[PDB]
Parts: sequence; structure tokens; C-alpha cells
Amino acid sequence: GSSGSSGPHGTLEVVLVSAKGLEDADFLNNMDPYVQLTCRTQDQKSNVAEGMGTTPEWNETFIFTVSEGTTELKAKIFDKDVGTEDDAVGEATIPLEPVFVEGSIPPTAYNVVKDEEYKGEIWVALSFKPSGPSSG
Repeated sequence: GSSGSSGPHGTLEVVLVSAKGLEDADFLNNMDPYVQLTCRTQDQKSNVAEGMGTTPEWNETFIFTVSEGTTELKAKIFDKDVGTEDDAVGEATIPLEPVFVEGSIPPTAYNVVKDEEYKGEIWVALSFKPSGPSSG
């Protein structure tokens, strides 16, 4: 583990579409799980999937401020009952490397694991917005 290379800088987008589970997985069933993004000591929870099923949607959007260091987004799922810091039904790793290269990433089902076990997949979209020509 060694740093050095430089990174981009600007605004980041996070479209929390939905999250589907496996065929034989009691993930997000009979509950109100919510997603929690994290970008530089900055997280944001989404609406509470009230009785949505194994496919709780949100169709939300979270904008973050990138500034080196951060090259991936953290998405943890829990239960409106529980707390971000208690027990996360699962989690997913959304890298901004593809968004930083492409500048816009569609809503893809990101592998959702929990401690190491594959819970399912989380659909999320990313969109980077580098401070182009403004001051001039």
C-alpha cells in the first residue's frame, strides 16, 4: 500500500436506484432497510424502504465533493430499526475510478456483501463533475 499518483477533483453523483437479492436470500425481506453512502467522512442515508420487498427502491441522488484520497464510495445497508453503527444487513463497494475516467456511470448492480458473504447486489449510478472552465 503506497500512495502518490494524483486524482481528480469536483462533484460526485450517487443515484441509489434499488437493490435486489439472490433467489434464496432473506435479504431485505419484511423490513425497512436503508442505504447509507459515504464520501470523505460524509455519509447520507436514503428514504426508508417501507414494505418494499426483496427489491427496495429509492431512486434517490446524493451529491458529494471529491478532493483526492476518495476513489470509492461505501454503501452500507441496515434496518430503520437498527443503526448505521450496529448491524448492516450488507454493504457494497462503489469505486469512483470508472466514473472519474468515464465521467458518468450508469446504475449497475454492485455486489453486496456482508462481512464477506454475498447478500446480493445494489443498483447505483455515479456521475463525476470536474470543475471545468468557470473562472475566466
